[PDB]
Amino acid sequence: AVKKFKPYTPSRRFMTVADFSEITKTEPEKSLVKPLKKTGGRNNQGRITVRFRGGGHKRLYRIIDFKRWDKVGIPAKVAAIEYDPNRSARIALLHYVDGEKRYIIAPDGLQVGQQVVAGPDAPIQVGNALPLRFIPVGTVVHAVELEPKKGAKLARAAGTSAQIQGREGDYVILRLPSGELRKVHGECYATVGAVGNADHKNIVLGKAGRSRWLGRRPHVRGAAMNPVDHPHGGGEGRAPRGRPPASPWGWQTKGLKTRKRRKPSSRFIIARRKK
Amino acid sequence: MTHSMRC
Amino acid sequence: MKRTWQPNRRKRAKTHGFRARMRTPGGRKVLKRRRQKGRWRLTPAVRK
RNA sequence: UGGUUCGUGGAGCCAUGGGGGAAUCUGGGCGGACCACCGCCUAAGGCUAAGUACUCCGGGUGACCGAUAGCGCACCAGUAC
RNA sequence: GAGCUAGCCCUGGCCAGGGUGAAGCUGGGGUGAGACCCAGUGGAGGCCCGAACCGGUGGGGGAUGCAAACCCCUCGGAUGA
RNA sequence: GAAUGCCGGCAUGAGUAACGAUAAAGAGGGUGAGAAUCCCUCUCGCCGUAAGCCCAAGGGUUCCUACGCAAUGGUCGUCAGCGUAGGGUUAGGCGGGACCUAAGGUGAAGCCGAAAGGCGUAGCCGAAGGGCAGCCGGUUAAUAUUCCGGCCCUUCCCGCAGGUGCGAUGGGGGGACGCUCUAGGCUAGGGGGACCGGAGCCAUGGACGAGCCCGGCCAGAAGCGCAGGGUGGGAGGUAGGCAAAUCCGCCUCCCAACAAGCUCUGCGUGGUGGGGAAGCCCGGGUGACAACCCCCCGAAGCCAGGGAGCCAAGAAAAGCCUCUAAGCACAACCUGCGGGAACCCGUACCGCAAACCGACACAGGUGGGCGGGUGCAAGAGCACUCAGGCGCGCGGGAGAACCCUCGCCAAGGAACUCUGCAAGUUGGCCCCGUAACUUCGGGAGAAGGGGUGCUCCCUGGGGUGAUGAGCCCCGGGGAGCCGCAGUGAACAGGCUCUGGCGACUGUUUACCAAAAACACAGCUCUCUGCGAACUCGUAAGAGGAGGUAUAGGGAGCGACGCUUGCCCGGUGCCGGAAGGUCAAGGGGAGGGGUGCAAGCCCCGAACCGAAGCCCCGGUGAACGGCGGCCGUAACUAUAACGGUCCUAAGGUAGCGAAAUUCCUUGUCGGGUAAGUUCCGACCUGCACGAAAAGCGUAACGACCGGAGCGCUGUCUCGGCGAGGGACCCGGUGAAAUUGAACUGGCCGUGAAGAUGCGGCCUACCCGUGGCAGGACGAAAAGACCCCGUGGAGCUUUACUGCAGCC
RNA sequence: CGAUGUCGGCUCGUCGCAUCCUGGGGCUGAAGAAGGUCCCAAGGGUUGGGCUGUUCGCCCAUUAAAGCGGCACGCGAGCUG
RNA sequence: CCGAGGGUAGGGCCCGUGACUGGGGCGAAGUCGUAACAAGGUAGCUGUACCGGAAGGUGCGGCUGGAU
RNA sequence: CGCGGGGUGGAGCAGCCUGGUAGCUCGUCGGGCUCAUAACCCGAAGGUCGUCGGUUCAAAUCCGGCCCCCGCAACCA
Ligand SMILES: [K+]
Ligand SMILES: [Mg+2]
Ligand SMILES: [Mg+2]
Ligand SMILES: [Mg+2]
Ligand SMILES: [Mg+2]
Ligand SMILES: [Mg+2]
Ligand SMILES: [Mg+2]
Ligand SMILES: [Mg+2]
Ligand SMILES: [Mg+2]
Ligand SMILES: [Mg+2]
Ligand SMILES: [Mg+2]
Ligand SMILES: [Mg+2]
Ligand SMILES: [Mg+2]
Ligand SMILES: [Mg+2]
Ligand SMILES: [Mg+2]
Ligand SMILES: [Mg+2]
Ligand SMILES: [Mg+2]
Ligand SMILES: [Mg+2]
Ligand SMILES: [Mg+2]
Ligand SMILES: [Mg+2]
Ligand SMILES: [Mg+2]
Ligand SMILES: [Mg+2]
Ligand SMILES: [Mg+2]
Ligand SMILES: [Mg+2]
Ligand SMILES: [Mg+2]
Ligand SMILES: [Mg+2]
Ligand SMILES: [Mg+2]
Ligand SMILES: [Mg+2]
Ligand SMILES: [Mg+2]
Ligand SMILES: [Mg+2]
Ligand SMILES: [Mg+2]
Ligand SMILES: [Mg+2]
Ligand SMILES: [Mg+2]
Ligand SMILES: [Mg+2]
Ligand SMILES: [Mg+2]
Ligand SMILES: [Mg+2]
Ligand SMILES: [Mg+2]
Ligand SMILES: [Mg+2]
Ligand SMILES: [Mg+2]
Ligand SMILES: [Mg+2]
Ligand SMILES: [Mg+2]
Ligand SMILES: [Mg+2]
Ligand SMILES: [Mg+2]
Ligand SMILES: [Mg+2]
Ligand SMILES: [Mg+2]
Ligand SMILES: [Mg+2]
Ligand SMILES: [Mg+2]
Ligand SMILES: [Mg+2]
Ligand SMILES: [Mg+2]
Ligand SMILES: [Mg+2]
Ligand SMILES: [Mg+2]
Ligand SMILES: [Mg+2]
Ligand SMILES: [Mg+2]
Ligand SMILES: [Mg+2]
Ligand SMILES: [Mg+2]
Ligand SMILES: [Mg+2]
Ligand SMILES: [Mg+2]
Ligand SMILES: [Mg+2]
Ligand SMILES: [Mg+2]
Ligand SMILES: [Mg+2]
Ligand SMILES: [Mg+2]
Ligand SMILES: [Mg+2]
Ligand SMILES: [Mg+2]
Ligand SMILES: [Mg+2]
Ligand SMILES: [Mg+2]
Ligand SMILES: [Mg+2]
Ligand SMILES: [Mg+2]
Ligand SMILES: [Mg+2]
Ligand SMILES: [Mg+2]
Ligand SMILES: [Mg+2]
Ligand SMILES: [Mg+2]
Ligand SMILES: [Mg+2]
Ligand SMILES: [Mg+2]
Ligand SMILES: [Mg+2]
Ligand SMILES: [Mg+2]
Ligand SMILES: [Mg+2]
Ligand SMILES: [Mg+2]
Ligand SMILES: [Mg+2]
Ligand SMILES: [Mg+2]
Ligand SMILES: [Mg+2]
Ligand SMILES: [Mg+2]
Ligand SMILES: [Mg+2]
Ligand SMILES: [Mg+2]
Ligand SMILES: [Mg+2]
Ligand SMILES: [Mg+2]
Ligand SMILES: [Mg+2]
Ligand SMILES: [Mg+2]
Ligand SMILES: [Mg+2]
Ligand SMILES: [Mg+2]
Ligand SMILES: [Mg+2]
Ligand SMILES: [Mg+2]
Ligand SMILES: [Mg+2]
Ligand SMILES: [Mg+2]
Ligand SMILES: [Mg+2]
Ligand SMILES: [Mg+2]
Ligand SMILES: [Mg+2]
Ligand SMILES: [Mg+2]
Ligand SMILES: [Mg+2]
Ligand SMILES: [Mg+2]
Ligand SMILES: [Mg+2]
Ligand SMILES: [Mg+2]
Ligand SMILES: [Mg+2]
Ligand SMILES: [Mg+2]
Ligand SMILES: [Mg+2]
Ligand SMILES: [Mg+2]
Ligand SMILES: [Mg+2]
Ligand SMILES: [Mg+2]
Ligand SMILES: [Mg+2]
Ligand SMILES: [Mg+2]
Ligand SMILES: [Mg+2]
Ligand SMILES: [Mg+2]
Ligand SMILES: [Mg+2]
Ligand SMILES: [Mg+2]
Ligand SMILES: [Mg+2]
Ligand SMILES: [Mg+2]
Ligand SMILES: [Mg+2]
Ligand SMILES: [Mg+2]
Ligand SMILES: [Mg+2]
Ligand SMILES: [Mg+2]
Ligand SMILES: [Mg+2]
Ligand SMILES: [Mg+2]
Ligand SMILES: [Mg+2]
Ligand SMILES: [Mg+2]
Ligand SMILES: [Mg+2]
Ligand SMILES: [Mg+2]
Ligand SMILES: [Mg+2]
Ligand SMILES: [Mg+2]
Ligand SMILES: [Mg+2]
Ligand SMILES: [Mg+2]
Ligand SMILES: [Mg+2]
Ligand SMILES: [Mg+2]
Ligand SMILES: [Mg+2]
Ligand SMILES: [Mg+2]
Ligand SMILES: [Mg+2]
Ligand SMILES: [Mg+2]
Ligand SMILES: [Mg+2]
Ligand SMILES: [Mg+2]
Ligand SMILES: [Mg+2]
Ligand SMILES: [Mg+2]
Ligand SMILES: [Mg+2]
Ligand SMILES: [Mg+2]
Ligand SMILES: [Mg+2]
Ligand SMILES: [Mg+2]
Ligand SMILES: [Mg+2]
Ligand SMILES: [Mg+2]
Ligand SMILES: [Mg+2]
Ligand SMILES: [Mg+2]
Ligand SMILES: [Mg+2]
Ligand SMILES: [Mg+2]
Ligand SMILES: [Mg+2]
Ligand SMILES: [Mg+2]
Ligand SMILES: [Mg+2]
Ligand SMILES: [Mg+2]
Ligand SMILES: [Mg+2]
Ligand SMILES: [Mg+2]
Ligand SMILES: [Mg+2]
Ligand SMILES: [Mg+2]
Ligand SMILES: [Mg+2]
Ligand SMILES: [Mg+2]
Ligand SMILES: [Mg+2]
Ligand SMILES: [Mg+2]
Ligand SMILES: [Mg+2]
Ligand SMILES: [Mg+2]
Ligand SMILES: [Mg+2]
Ligand SMILES: [Mg+2]
Ligand SMILES: [Mg+2]
Ligand SMILES: [Mg+2]
Ligand SMILES: [Mg+2]
Ligand SMILES: [Mg+2]
Ligand SMILES: [Mg+2]
Ligand SMILES: [Mg+2]
Ligand SMILES: [Mg+2]
Ligand SMILES: [Mg+2]
Ligand SMILES: [Mg+2]
Ligand SMILES: [Mg+2]
Ligand SMILES: [Mg+2]
Ligand SMILES: [Mg+2]
Ligand SMILES: [Mg+2]
Ligand SMILES: [Mg+2]
Ligand SMILES: [Mg+2]
Ligand SMILES: [Mg+2]
Ligand SMILES: [Mg+2]
Ligand SMILES: [Mg+2]
Ligand SMILES: [Mg+2]
Ligand SMILES: [Mg+2]
Ligand SMILES: [Mg+2]
Ligand SMILES: [Mg+2]
Ligand SMILES: [Mg+2]
Ligand SMILES: [Mg+2]
Ligand SMILES: [Mg+2]
Ligand SMILES: [Mg+2]
Ligand SMILES: [Mg+2]
Ligand SMILES: [Mg+2]
Ligand SMILES: [Mg+2]
Ligand SMILES: [Mg+2]
Ligand SMILES: [Mg+2]
Ligand SMILES: [Mg+2]
Ligand SMILES: [Mg+2]
Ligand SMILES: [Mg+2]
Ligand SMILES: [Mg+2]
Ligand SMILES: [Mg+2]
Ligand SMILES: [Mg+2]
Ligand SMILES: [Mg+2]
Ligand SMILES: [Mg+2]
Ligand SMILES: [Mg+2]
Ligand SMILES: [Mg+2]
Ligand SMILES: [Mg+2]
Ligand SMILES: [Mg+2]
Ligand SMILES: [Mg+2]
Ligand SMILES: [Mg+2]
Ligand SMILES: [Mg+2]
Ligand SMILES: [Mg+2]
Ligand SMILES: [Mg+2]
Ligand SMILES: [Mg+2]
Ligand SMILES: [Mg+2]
Ligand SMILES: [Mg+2]
Ligand SMILES: [Mg+2]
Ligand SMILES: [Mg+2]
Ligand SMILES: [Mg+2]
Ligand SMILES: [Mg+2]
Ligand SMILES: [Mg+2]
Ligand SMILES: [Mg+2]
Ligand SMILES: [Mg+2]
Ligand SMILES: [Mg+2]
Ligand SMILES: [Mg+2]
Ligand SMILES: [Mg+2]
Ligand SMILES: [Mg+2]
Ligand SMILES: [Mg+2]
Ligand SMILES: [Mg+2]
Ligand SMILES: [Mg+2]
Ligand SMILES: [Mg+2]
Ligand SMILES: [Mg+2]
Ligand SMILES: [Mg+2]
Ligand SMILES: [Mg+2]
Ligand SMILES: [Mg+2]
Ligand SMILES: [Mg+2]
Ligand SMILES: [Mg+2]
Ligand SMILES: [Mg+2]
Ligand SMILES: [Mg+2]
Ligand SMILES: [Mg+2]
Ligand SMILES: [Mg+2]
Ligand SMILES: [Mg+2]
Ligand SMILES: [Mg+2]
Ligand SMILES: [Mg+2]
Ligand SMILES: [Mg+2]
Ligand SMILES: [Mg+2]
Ligand SMILES: [Mg+2]
Ligand SMILES: [Mg+2]
Ligand SMILES: [Mg+2]
Ligand SMILES: [Mg+2]
Ligand SMILES: [Mg+2]
Ligand SMILES: [Mg+2]
Ligand SMILES: [Mg+2]
Ligand SMILES: [Mg+2]
Ligand SMILES: [Mg+2]
Ligand SMILES: [Mg+2]
Ligand SMILES: [Mg+2]
Ligand SMILES: [Mg+2]
Ligand SMILES: [Mg+2]
Ligand SMILES: [Mg+2]
Ligand SMILES: [Mg+2]
């Protein structure tokens, strides 16, 4: 339920903000935060390696439990749902009957006060983590490990999910958020339900300053530059591309495929992405 | 000071 | 207006200092050359 | 591929990054593709004075300079600036 | 060589005073319930006027300058990219 | 003798320009060889959110005192930030270190690289961040939270006493956090007092007064009072906090809970210790046994780690508290008390500037705190002033042109000019009132108008106090008074209509462009399944991202509205196990060299043999492209219609003489007396057109165009006046330039524009103030143009390589 | 080409005469008045505005007339831009 | 004081007129095609939508005022 | 007298390069179908190739001059 504003400035005319209705706790768990070292897109050489980064709001990293096979069988109560600035999803604070506390990505529909549990025997309820083999075909799932014990890699952004399509040998077939059809090993853990905060994609930033808050510096077109800088640079007046449209580094950027040909994972990908 | 231009 | 020389004792010592010079192949050659030339000062003066 | 006078040349020799991979004198390498004959030499361990180069330093000597010259500096100069 | 300048990282600091009056909230009206309307409260905003501060629009002066970019008048921004 | 040669010396310009903010000076006294310039005194002017005061950088003796004046000081100099000498900086509590960590740097382990070296978890370093104990006054020529005085406090060591399971670099808690707004109570600071203390004063018409003038505080331990912050207590279970744990976490139960209790700050009080004005006399003395009290205003500061709201979701580590492990419980630690112990470095002075950065004692630049009073609605704005600080290190005259900065102007009012450039006008506050259009916010301060001072009288609410008075903050009504004029001075929008462009606030060519350019939310295409793609790197390793397709990269377009047509033949990219071509390699038909031979050596056909290319398809918000000639309607004209050639397909909607139109000032209409511009149309669009987007669009703009009103020295058309210069006298004294010069006009001549040649004319010698026609005047070895088998940046289906990718 | 600043305007003039006006004339298809044409004549005079950078030109309102040319397309060590 | 009216400025309604432009009506014998009336030679009509020289065509849904 | 392309039955286009040959669509004329017109069907006619000159045995064709019709260019200032 993205929130609108009345047009009392030119920017408020279009700005929309998330409604924050699912949030129940407005400060994070002190024992679960650590400093997030901002990079400005610079690598250990000090060189910019990702252009146009920097200057966004200060953030604390929240440690997320992307394993959950860590504590098989031990139930936990959902204590709160909190804002996380390091990711699009909301996150859920879990109180294990152990006394241990952890954050997970908050699936859609998860309710404060309910319980969750992980393991081969867990019920098929939103928020529960099982190996992929023990989850029924057709189940919508998120936070999927891509290799056993290596941590949840797939379907983590707000609103996303994968669907279990079928089984074959030691592997289950998943339809990923991109539409790709892929084999993921059956011992890979996954969590029942789709990620929440599915309205995320409808926020209208509304003004340039909003991108600055997120750490996004202004992106300048190659066509606005000079030939020293860019294939599209130069020309008297405005100028079309005048060559196949290219990146700053000269490689083509309209159609040219870029996945490595002889990559071993090709044996495990059934169908490339959709739409 | 811009030089005079006899162009 | 603001000119280019804006003195700073710590900046001076950490940039041109004896220990900055010694840490580096090129900086040692600087010291080696200024000794061969007989410089009274191998390194900039700064009060620290 | 490099080295050699040898820039692919009839291109051997010496060295070797890659592949394959022996033999112990009736063994092996060389004599400019290669073959025969005839010869030369003993690879894949190491050391070795002297004759040779240089001049921060000392001395000796100039059909060398003589303070705008001779070292950047005859003098408190790699200084002042 | 980033003690100038450009960008980023870490840690601090600064922005007189006045103005406009969003959402929400409360109450009243409204309806089957509503939407909604009215008033009060409220204090939002790359909102308004304007110093500091940051700029450098137009003109004039200066032109072996006070100055290798300055001065006067005027002008832009001033809770924000 | 020449090289715009090199080094040095010395000329010319020239007693010329200038002497560095137009805040400003005058006199008397003194000193001295010498005084506009040093010292003292009186008068005058300037700053006063500073041009005053206090920190931090940076500077490095410039500080204070005695003696000096060659040089430095834009003049002078007896003076000085100058020369010589002597003196001067005092800390357990201030700042930094023997404490902590941030980015970052370094780096046992480890990883990588021909060498040099590059990485790298821990750890170490690293501060203007965390943490940590001193306040007031006095004293020196010069230091002072440092010395002294008064009152306070911290750690370490040892001892005594009491208490306790003591004990850590390990576990845990805490430290610990944003932005805007903000409550209560205080302090800082300030205003008034008919009260308290004070040297005095009565002037010139009046006043001996509730007169004038001056001052009326600061620091303080425990205790207490006020205001706040922090904090649940007990018990049972326990598998989590990488050992242990009574701590912490989770669960349960009981009690306490707009409290309390405990604890910690701030403020007040407080033993006591200080301070203490005007004026007068000589920094000191006095005043003075100084008084030290009431009322009001009141923070952005304090209580604080306070409250609320919001989204962009807001450091770490140590100190500290708690838990326990080895251990040790003769120890050890906690509390109280006593005695002892407590190191290193800085401290002078300048510090918006003559001591820092700008070659200068340079109108520039330089971070933090304090920054008083009155009035103007407010304020750090503006005017004047306090404290304090200055008059800017050349002066004296004169009162030309001309220049700069400024004031006024008859009648006219944009006629000025590329242009209302510039300058007028308008100008704050209160009230009245306010259009098209609109995205319903706005447009809006639209426009346009009225009010504004002072006096008396009546009166409303808020704060303080008491519910009153007094104080204080906002008012309301009536009656009057004065001037040309009441935001009476200073600070403070000219307005409107209509087009182009860009939605908007932003950004830019430091130092000739601020814009229509860039960016921007937003739209689309495309790549990327995660050891992602992509980027930097030889690599290791990084960034991407401690992210995961609602995500990340690349590209174009650029809010929003209504839309974005046709062509896939060429190029690109995408798909296509067939076919064609295809390198090394495989294969070895068949030859060759040599040898007596066994053999050794060489060449070598078919055939098998990747990517790429060919070939077959797809694909436009991929690169791109979107026709010609001829004829035809019952007036004419023009062609809805037809014919034919060509193409991959022949430009759709919308727009159009345009930021695009050559012919062009197209034609018609509007506006004007008159309009190459402007606005509205038309369409034979040289040469618009749909994301290098097309057509519109409220609001926005120091953008560019056209018009009108207001008002003006812009102009007809100039005049007068002010000051700073120019000018004259005293002081100091440059510059570019310069073959030498005894350097006139005309008409000719000359390498074609003559002071210098010819002929003629004219002309006594030398300056001063002015003007710029000439000396093809100065400056800069033309930046345009060409030339050089000169250079550099940039491009590509130029050539040839290389990285990278297959 | 070791630099002769290049359009227009403004200011300031000065000159030529192939004369725009004013003065004097001859011829006229000159009745008068007003013209046409040519001759002599350079003394003086030759306006203000709208458009455009404009020179030029067109237009408005006047006038005795609204002349044409040279002076480095006169004049940037005089200004503008 | 009020006050005819005059002046300034800004709005509202109505009439007239305007380069150009939109469609409408009418007009003895113009050009193009043939959409409808017969199953009108694709049943017609219809609201909407998109397209096309033109009538019209096509999509979706509806009506019989459709035939055999 | 800057550069390029074009001129052939009535219209619009082949033929030129590579000399000996004029071709295609439409139009026109005669006939047929139909009550009639169009469509359709069957036949036919019409171009000495812009002009002049040359080369050749022979010129639409190859070469040169002229005429006409389009199209492009015109920069440094
Ligand atoms: K040029
Ligand atoms: Mg909105
Ligand atoms: Mg709205
Ligand atoms: Mg939520
Ligand atoms: Mg922590
Ligand atoms: Mg690093
Ligand atoms: Mg990048
Ligand atoms: Mg970046
Ligand atoms: Mg994310
Ligand atoms: Mg979130
Ligand atoms: Mg797997
Ligand atoms: Mg979006
Ligand atoms: Mg952010
Ligand atoms: Mg973006
Ligand atoms: Mg961009
Ligand atoms: Mg560009
Ligand atoms: Mg550019
Ligand atoms: Mg570059
Ligand atoms: Mg390039
Ligand atoms: Mg380009
Ligand atoms: Mg360009
Ligand atoms: Mg262009
Ligand atoms: Mg460009
Ligand atoms: Mg364009
Ligand atoms: Mg394009
Ligand atoms: Mg192109
Ligand atoms: Mg390309
Ligand atoms: Mg995998
Ligand atoms: Mg895929
Ligand atoms: Mg600067
Ligand atoms: Mg600055
Ligand atoms: Mg600096
Ligand atoms: Mg320093
Ligand atoms: Mg420092
Ligand atoms: Mg530094
Ligand atoms: Mg360094
Ligand atoms: Mg150093
Ligand atoms: Mg080395
Ligand atoms: Mg020495
Ligand atoms: Mg050095
Ligand atoms: Mg060699
Ligand atoms: Mg060889
Ligand atoms: Mg080898
Ligand atoms: Mg042998
Ligand atoms: Mg052998
Ligand atoms: Mg050998
Ligand atoms: Mg041999
Ligand atoms: Mg031998
Ligand atoms: Mg041997
Ligand atoms: Mg020997
Ligand atoms: Mg000799
Ligand atoms: Mg000699
Ligand atoms: Mg000498
Ligand atoms: Mg000599
Ligand atoms: Mg020597
Ligand atoms: Mg020398
Ligand atoms: Mg010497
Ligand atoms: Mg010396
Ligand atoms: Mg810097
Ligand atoms: Mg720095
Ligand atoms: Mg501000
Ligand atoms: Mg209100
Ligand atoms: Mg509401
Ligand atoms: Mg509320
Ligand atoms: Mg603002
Ligand atoms: Mg305002
Ligand atoms: Mg101006
Ligand atoms: Mg200058
Ligand atoms: Mg200035
Ligand atoms: Mg000003
Ligand atoms: Mg403000
Ligand atoms: Mg403002
Ligand atoms: Mg903010
Ligand atoms: Mg000579
Ligand atoms: Mg010279
Ligand atoms: Mg020379
Ligand atoms: Mg010289
Ligand atoms: Mg000398
Ligand atoms: Mg000299
Ligand atoms: Mg000299
Ligand atoms: Mg002389
Ligand atoms: Mg002289
Ligand atoms: Mg002179
Ligand atoms: Mg001068
Ligand atoms: Mg001067
Ligand atoms: Mg001044
Ligand atoms: Mg005096
Ligand atoms: Mg004196
Ligand atoms: Mg004197
Ligand atoms: Mg004095
Ligand atoms: Mg006096
Ligand atoms: Mg110094
Ligand atoms: Mg002296
Ligand atoms: Mg002396
Ligand atoms: Mg001097
Ligand atoms: Mg000076
Ligand atoms: Mg003396
Ligand atoms: Mg001292
Ligand atoms: Mg002390
Ligand atoms: Mg110690
Ligand atoms: Mg390396
Ligand atoms: Mg360090
Ligand atoms: Mg510190
Ligand atoms: Mg301390
Ligand atoms: Mg104290
Ligand atoms: Mg003190
Ligand atoms: Mg916290
Ligand atoms: Mg935190
Ligand atoms: Mg902090
Ligand atoms: Mg915020
Ligand atoms: Mg106090
Ligand atoms: Mg007050
Ligand atoms: Mg336990
Ligand atoms: Mg359990
Ligand atoms: Mg505190
Ligand atoms: Mg006293
Ligand atoms: Mg006494
Ligand atoms: Mg503040
Ligand atoms: Mg606080
Ligand atoms: Mg850390
Ligand atoms: Mg014991
Ligand atoms: Mg204890
Ligand atoms: Mg020590
Ligand atoms: Mg010390
Ligand atoms: Mg001190
Ligand atoms: Mg300043
Ligand atoms: Mg300051
Ligand atoms: Mg000073
Ligand atoms: Mg400098
Ligand atoms: Mg001075
Ligand atoms: Mg200064
Ligand atoms: Mg005061
Ligand atoms: Mg005010
Ligand atoms: Mg003065
Ligand atoms: Mg001053
Ligand atoms: Mg005079
Ligand atoms: Mg002035
Ligand atoms: Mg004046
Ligand atoms: Mg007057
Ligand atoms: Mg006047
Ligand atoms: Mg007027
Ligand atoms: Mg007027
Ligand atoms: Mg202009
Ligand atoms: Mg005013
Ligand atoms: Mg209007
Ligand atoms: Mg309105
Ligand atoms: Mg309007
Ligand atoms: Mg409008
Ligand atoms: Mg509205
Ligand atoms: Mg009144
Ligand atoms: Mg008065
Ligand atoms: Mg204003
Ligand atoms: Mg803009
Ligand atoms: Mg722009
Ligand atoms: Mg636009
Ligand atoms: Mg727009
Ligand atoms: Mg702004
Ligand atoms: Mg610039
Ligand atoms: Mg520039
Ligand atoms: Mg520059
Ligand atoms: Mg420069
Ligand atoms: Mg400028
Ligand atoms: Mg520009
Ligand atoms: Mg601007
Ligand atoms: Mg730009
Ligand atoms: Mg924009
Ligand atoms: Mg290497
Ligand atoms: Mg990162
Ligand atoms: Mg990371
Ligand atoms: Mg858009
Ligand atoms: Mg843009
Ligand atoms: Mg935009
Ligand atoms: Mg609209
Ligand atoms: Mg195509
Ligand atoms: Mg195709
Ligand atoms: Mg294609
Ligand atoms: Mg192949
Ligand atoms: Mg093209
Ligand atoms: Mg094409
Ligand atoms: Mg079409
Ligand atoms: Mg269309
Ligand atoms: Mg047009
Ligand atoms: Mg026109
Ligand atoms: Mg247009
Ligand atoms: Mg055009
Ligand atoms: Mg035109
Ligand atoms: Mg034109
Ligand atoms: Mg016209
Ligand atoms: Mg008209
Ligand atoms: Mg036309
Ligand atoms: Mg608009
Ligand atoms: Mg608009
Ligand atoms: Mg703007
Ligand atoms: Mg602008
Ligand atoms: Mg106007
Ligand atoms: Mg004047
Ligand atoms: Mg004067
Ligand atoms: Mg005289
Ligand atoms: Mg003199
Ligand atoms: Mg002197
Ligand atoms: Mg001579
Ligand atoms: Mg002479
Ligand atoms: Mg002379
Ligand atoms: Mg003469
Ligand atoms: Mg000649
Ligand atoms: Mg001549
Ligand atoms: Mg002559
Ligand atoms: Mg002469
Ligand atoms: Mg001569
Ligand atoms: Mg002579
Ligand atoms: Mg002669
Ligand atoms: Mg002569
Ligand atoms: Mg003569
Ligand atoms: Mg004469
Ligand atoms: Mg003179
Ligand atoms: Mg004179
Ligand atoms: Mg003179
Ligand atoms: Mg002259
Ligand atoms: Mg001259
Ligand atoms: Mg010359
Ligand atoms: Mg000249
Ligand atoms: Mg120059
Ligand atoms: Mg040269
Ligand atoms: Mg030259
Ligand atoms: Mg030059
Ligand atoms: Mg040339
Ligand atoms: Mg060549
Ligand atoms: Mg040549
Ligand atoms: Mg060349
Ligand atoms: Mg080159
Ligand atoms: Mg690539
Ligand atoms: Mg020249
Ligand atoms: Mg010269
Ligand atoms: Mg020159
Ligand atoms: Mg004029
Ligand atoms: Mg005359
Ligand atoms: Mg004109
Ligand atoms: Mg001309
Ligand atoms: Mg013209
Ligand atoms: Mg007449
Ligand atoms: Mg003329
Ligand atoms: Mg001419
Ligand atoms: Mg000319
Ligand atoms: Mg001129
Ligand atoms: Mg000039
Ligand atoms: Mg000129
Ligand atoms: Mg000149
Ligand atoms: Mg001149
Ligand atoms: Mg001249
Ligand atoms: Mg009347
Ligand atoms: Mg039909
Ligand atoms: Mg029909
Ligand atoms: Mg039909
Ligand atoms: Mg039908
Ligand atoms: Mg159709
Ligand atoms: Mg010719
Ligand atoms: Mg042909
Ligand atoms: Mg033929
Ligand atoms: Mg034919
Ligand atoms: Mg023939
Ligand atoms: Mg050209």
